[PDB]
Amino acid sequence: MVLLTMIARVADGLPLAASMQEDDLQQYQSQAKQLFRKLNEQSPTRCTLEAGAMTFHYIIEQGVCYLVLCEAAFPKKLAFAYLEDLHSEFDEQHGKKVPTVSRPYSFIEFDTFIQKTKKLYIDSRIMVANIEEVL
Amino acid sequence: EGLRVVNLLQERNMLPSTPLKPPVPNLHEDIQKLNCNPELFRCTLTSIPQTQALLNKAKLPLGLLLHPFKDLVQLPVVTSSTIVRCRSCRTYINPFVSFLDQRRWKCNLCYRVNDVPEEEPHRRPEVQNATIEFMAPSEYMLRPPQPPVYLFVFDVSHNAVETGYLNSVCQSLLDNLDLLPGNTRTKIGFITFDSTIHFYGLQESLSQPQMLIVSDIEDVFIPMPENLLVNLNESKELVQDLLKTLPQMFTKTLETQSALGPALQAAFKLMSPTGGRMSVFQTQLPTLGVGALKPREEPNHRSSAKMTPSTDFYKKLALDCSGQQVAVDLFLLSGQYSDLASLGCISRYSAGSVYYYPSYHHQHNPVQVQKLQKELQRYLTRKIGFEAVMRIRCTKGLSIHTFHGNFFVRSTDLLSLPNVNPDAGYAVQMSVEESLTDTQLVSFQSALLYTSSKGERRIRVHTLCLPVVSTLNDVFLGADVQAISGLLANMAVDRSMTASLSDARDALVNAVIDSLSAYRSSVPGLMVPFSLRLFPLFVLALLKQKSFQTGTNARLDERIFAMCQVKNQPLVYLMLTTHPSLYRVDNLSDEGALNISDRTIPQPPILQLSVEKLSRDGAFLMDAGSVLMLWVGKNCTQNFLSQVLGVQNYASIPQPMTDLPELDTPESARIIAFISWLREQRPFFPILYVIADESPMKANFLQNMIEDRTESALSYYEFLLHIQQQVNK
Amino acid sequence: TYLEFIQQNEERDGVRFSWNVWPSSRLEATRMVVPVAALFTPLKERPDLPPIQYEPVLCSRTTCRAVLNPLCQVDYRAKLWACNFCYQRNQFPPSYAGISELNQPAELLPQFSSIEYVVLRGPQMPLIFLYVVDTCMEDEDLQALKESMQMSLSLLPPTALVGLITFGRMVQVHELGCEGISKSYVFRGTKDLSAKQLQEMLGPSNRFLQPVQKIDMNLTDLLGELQRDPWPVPQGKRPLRSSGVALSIAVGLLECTFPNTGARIMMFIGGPATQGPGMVVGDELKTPIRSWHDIDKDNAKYVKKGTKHFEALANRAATTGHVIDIYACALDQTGLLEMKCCPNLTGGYMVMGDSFNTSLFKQTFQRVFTKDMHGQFKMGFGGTLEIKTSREIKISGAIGPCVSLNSKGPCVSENEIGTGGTCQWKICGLSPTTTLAIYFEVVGRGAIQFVTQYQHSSGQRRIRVTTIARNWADAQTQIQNIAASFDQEAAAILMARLAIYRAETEDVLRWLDRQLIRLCQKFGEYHKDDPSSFRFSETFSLYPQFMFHLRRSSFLQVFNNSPDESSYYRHHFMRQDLTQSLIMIQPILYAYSFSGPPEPVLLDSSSILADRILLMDTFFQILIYHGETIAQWRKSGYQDMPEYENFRHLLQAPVDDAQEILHSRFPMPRYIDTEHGGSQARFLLSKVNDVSLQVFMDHLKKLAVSSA
Ligand SMILES: [Zn+2]
Repeated sequence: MVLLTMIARVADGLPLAASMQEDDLQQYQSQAKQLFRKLNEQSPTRCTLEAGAMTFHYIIEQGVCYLVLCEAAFPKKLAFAYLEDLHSEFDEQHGKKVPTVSRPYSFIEFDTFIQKTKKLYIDSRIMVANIEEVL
Repeated sequence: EGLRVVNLLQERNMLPSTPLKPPVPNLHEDIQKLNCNPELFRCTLTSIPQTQALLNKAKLPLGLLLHPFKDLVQLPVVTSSTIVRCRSCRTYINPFVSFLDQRRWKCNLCYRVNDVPEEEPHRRPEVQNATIEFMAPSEYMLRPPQPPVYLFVFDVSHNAVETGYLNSVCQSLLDNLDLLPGNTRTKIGFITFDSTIHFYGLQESLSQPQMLIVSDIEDVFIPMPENLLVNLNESKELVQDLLKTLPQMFTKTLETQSALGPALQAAFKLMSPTGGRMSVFQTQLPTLGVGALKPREEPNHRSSAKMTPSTDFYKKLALDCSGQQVAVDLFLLSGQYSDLASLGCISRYSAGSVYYYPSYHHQHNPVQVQKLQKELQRYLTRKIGFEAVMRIRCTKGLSIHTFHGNFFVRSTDLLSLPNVNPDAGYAVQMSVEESLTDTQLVSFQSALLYTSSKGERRIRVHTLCLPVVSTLNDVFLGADVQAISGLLANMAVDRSMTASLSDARDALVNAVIDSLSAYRSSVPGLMVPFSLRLFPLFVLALLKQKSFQTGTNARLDERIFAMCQVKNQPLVYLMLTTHPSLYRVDNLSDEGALNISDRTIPQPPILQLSVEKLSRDGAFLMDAGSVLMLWVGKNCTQNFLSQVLGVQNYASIPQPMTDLPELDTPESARIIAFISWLREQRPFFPILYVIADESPMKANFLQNMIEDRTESALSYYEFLLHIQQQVNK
Repeated sequence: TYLEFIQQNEERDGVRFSWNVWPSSRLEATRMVVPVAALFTPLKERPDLPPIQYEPVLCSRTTCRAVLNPLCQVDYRAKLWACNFCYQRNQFPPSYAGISELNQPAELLPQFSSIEYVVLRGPQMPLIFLYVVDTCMEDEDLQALKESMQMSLSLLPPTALVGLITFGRMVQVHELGCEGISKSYVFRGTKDLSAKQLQEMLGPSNRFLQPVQKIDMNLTDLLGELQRDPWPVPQGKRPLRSSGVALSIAVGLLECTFPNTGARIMMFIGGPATQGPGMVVGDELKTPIRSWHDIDKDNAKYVKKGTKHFEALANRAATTGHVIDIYACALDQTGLLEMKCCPNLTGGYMVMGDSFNTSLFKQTFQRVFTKDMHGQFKMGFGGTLEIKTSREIKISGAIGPCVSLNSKGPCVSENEIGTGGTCQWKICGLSPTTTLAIYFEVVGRGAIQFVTQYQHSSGQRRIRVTTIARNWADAQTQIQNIAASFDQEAAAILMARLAIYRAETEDVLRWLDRQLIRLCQKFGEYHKDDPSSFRFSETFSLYPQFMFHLRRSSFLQVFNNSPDESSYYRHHFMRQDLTQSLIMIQPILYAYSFSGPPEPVLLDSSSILADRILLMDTFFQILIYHGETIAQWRKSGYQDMPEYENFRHLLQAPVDDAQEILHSRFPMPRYIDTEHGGSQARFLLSKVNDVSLQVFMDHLKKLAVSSA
């Protein structure tokens, strides 16, 4: 039940905003960028992928993909409620500038909202497939 | 100009009156106009020798000196959707490639022909500028762009509290909080330490900051998951309150031991997840915990050349910081020996830098107080790049074999730079692995990949092009005397740590001997080519500098810090330090640069560093790069005293005079303009002190008159006499 | 009247023996079914005895050194007295040179057989209160706890020293009043520390323990700003709570700052210890906390290793002379089974509720700080009990909140019971109800002297001295005089103390029955093999009933209770006087009806009438039961009608009587309003009624009239 959040433009897989904290990250960050590459206009718009002890969750809205990674025991109900919180905020703030940017991480400053929202879910107080297939 | 030959024994006045200009490579007109600015990138030999045999015969070192992140006036920023690189050696397309098929270009480093992508191709900005900055694509990042993270680590022991440094440092942080590089993602943190380690939590819900003490020195940890590194934008009020309270919390401290090692270990743990810049202020020998260092007895003028670290704790720790993109800057404000030879490793291998303020005291040392103030101003406001790497490429046949500067050399010669800062210099030594019989031009490309304080991956590229020559004379004609002196100094510093100070001083002398002897065996007095007429002078200046001087009373940490500057500083400020510029300033007038609008700046001639060039009748300004000393003669005119200094006689010149007044006299306007124009040539605001009288005991002014003999070192004339005896032995 | 004798001697001396006439031969001493033992209340309150301000006066035979007392033979002519314990003759000290017959010292009057001296020779040390607060709990619970601690801060004496320790994952020791910054020392709750280590890591008052009158404003603001443990709690996990290391740091702190002086370590926990030494349960929510059923099938891998850690702490504190209180409120079990030794060895309090946000806890916590007629706390610290006996009497041991000083002498018996092998005990904390059980052994007029030295809440050092004497049995009628002196209530509790102590330091019921049957044969009346002929005298007739309820009680039938509830009940029973102890064993039951005033009734199903209100006092619980008819009449609404102001008197008669005892009692009893068919009527039904008392008695009579 932990973290890895990434927001990417579905078309070319351009990264838009992300947030990661360690104290590995390299293997699952790669798998994430694989997903962004594969995803296109025919892909399921809400999905959950199984990576052994870990589990990817994503939704796709307005050509933008909101992806999260956590231990397989993290409540799938909450993983999607966390993505809706981000999408509504992100689409309200930059939804209309998304299709024009060309630099990677042109919205790093969305970092802040990601982590204040993230902490309201990693504190207790659709489709399913095996990620190895999709890749 | 000239391809003339000079007899150093009959000239003795070879130093010009105007600033030394770097040589111009012997290139075609259109190639040279595109070449890289020599302030950013320059070579010891502007004419590369064709073979290793020819380089060996000249007995001169081949190498580059670079200032890659220097502040620029104008920088072309290509944001191209694609970055054009060579398919073989990954060299960036650069102004010195060879377009042939107009849709195919030949690499000037690996000679492979490439395909120009559908994206007048020689009019593209990447081919018109030797210096350019690219936006890096997604593949050029291991992770999302890190935010700027600044962590300040303060010694608060009893000795530290006595120096009073905390008051000025917290005041500078207050004044410059809005000027710290970064956007809304910036994070800031604070740690103090004595026998224990003190974290500070900052929360808007709590009435005051909270000091969290870790006393288990052998097993440090982070006491709080959040609010130790806080968002500066959100928590500006809480940071400002803390900076006002910190200098007052430890007034009555009786802690006398400092656990620097454990404090840095906790500071590492705190910064490990993000990386960033770690500023460490330490005032004494570390004596408690891991990283403890033993006391040592300082040498005196009597001991001979009989340097290296006493432990590897700080080097290992610095290597771990490098892996996490953490750079450590060390501010040593010590009154006694502190074993900087071991403490400096924290900054050498983490791409930081060390700042030294010997015998700092808020009341007793006004000069060091103002020096730290001005250096902190630059430190906190200059641009900064995070989690950076540098690669240096040269044409096939040339091979870099030694790196100099603050970084970590990864495998395949990737230079790891946790932080890159615009005041850092580097050097590289190369050899000719394969004969350059094929080409007539060779190229050098440095490329700096870094994350800006705004969160954008950028690549800064510089490209330099030089010609290949095949005769001893052509090698000598292209020699850059200053860059040779810079590289030799970097080499002698390594020789000191690897062998001894004696060996380093010998290899420096032998560089002059072997070079001029080689020149002589290929043409009575001491005959040198025009381009090396200052070679023995600058080398003698090297040997009397605080890094290599012998029979002086220099303390251990002084010599170490002088070497750390050689390794880290750009070429220009090494030349200003080793051989300061000496002007007469009591009689300035109107041969100046009247060009800059309403200001007329005098341009007095540069004097050679001898007491024979002084005069008890006048006043003399010495530009030493980081500081400006104004020596007033005892018999100075009454016009200069009243109209410039604001004093009626020599005796009423205040003992520490921290600057000149600004009086309503034209003589005042001239010297203020001349001094103004000097510090505008640099970002590190140099302090002027006019106190160098003949009686304040602050006349180390004379330690810089490198041409005169002392009781333990030769004069410039003796030196030439010794070279000549060795040359035709 | 033997009853008037028993009653008056508890009022004056605060003691009650199982036998008031002692065996005068070796042949009767060995053959005593219930041992000669004393329920002794060293600090019992009474109608204002004058505190005597002088050094007590002692037997000069170095071995003896008893205190001058009414049993001593005096000679106001020769200025001499004769020690009644060793017959040594003593000269009167200079300040007594003027005593006369008409006027004689207080300690010689029989009225002052129990007497208190104040010793004023040195400067008095301040009291020390160390709050040890858990922060892993809900906001409503943590907020309520913070207000309770602030309220208690405004009752402490101005000179007392206070400290604050908070914990969760880590342990924070707060350095109070630093100004402009609040600081504390942080430790991993993952490893333990000694007092020496802790002393070096940290560096009359300290920086960590400061006088209230200087620190209180800062402490109130600190306690007001205390927040939840900042570490997040992942899904399906318990919070990491380092109770054992926090307690070992609180103990270690006081041990290296103020050893051998009165101090109160008050620990407030809102859940079990899930980390470090002293761990009680793992952090996986799916794994329940251990039950008695889990204990018996060896499915409790934390009990024994966790119990060992807190026993080490209890002895460390009790050796140093400090007191540990455990205030534990949570919806689940908290680890009282493993921590019980801390407030048991010391004289510390043990309070247990569902939440800190109830009237139950808030009122219980402030009774702790009840003051007397001078504004002074009803607590005492560093109590040292020393017992001196005639050469014919030996001490087997004590059972109660105390630790042995391991002092040897001729009074110590070889047959040791409870904390034995000593004539001196330490009691780090005592209140006016603290009751020890001292078990004796005979190896007219036997005498025993109780000497209790303790630090008063005012700082004064005090000595309380009780001297009693009981008749040696006349040899002509040894068993007849002895059987007339039996105190069945006192002996029931004294035997009950022996049984709980063997169960909590492991069949016990078999010992209880052999002794009951033996007591029937020696002192009952019967024809052999005729069960209907058995009768007890008025002196012994209630003892079988007290034994029937004790052997079915939750003190001995631990199942159907959580291990923490078993330790909580046993904690308060090993400390209580006789009156409250009997109520615990046998709840008292009152009936309320229109047909007469409130009357006591039997603890039997036959007292549950449909038109009657019962009020049952369980000590732990005050229960009000409305029978089926009264429940309907009250579900109907008759109470509001002005016609039925008699139905209001009836419905509020037990409520009024409850309020009175629902104040005096320190562990404020849980209050229960139920009726027929209600879910909480179960508490009445399990205490009421082998299967019953009638069957139990018949089996006892069959075994009494049969073989010895
Ligand atoms: Zn190439």
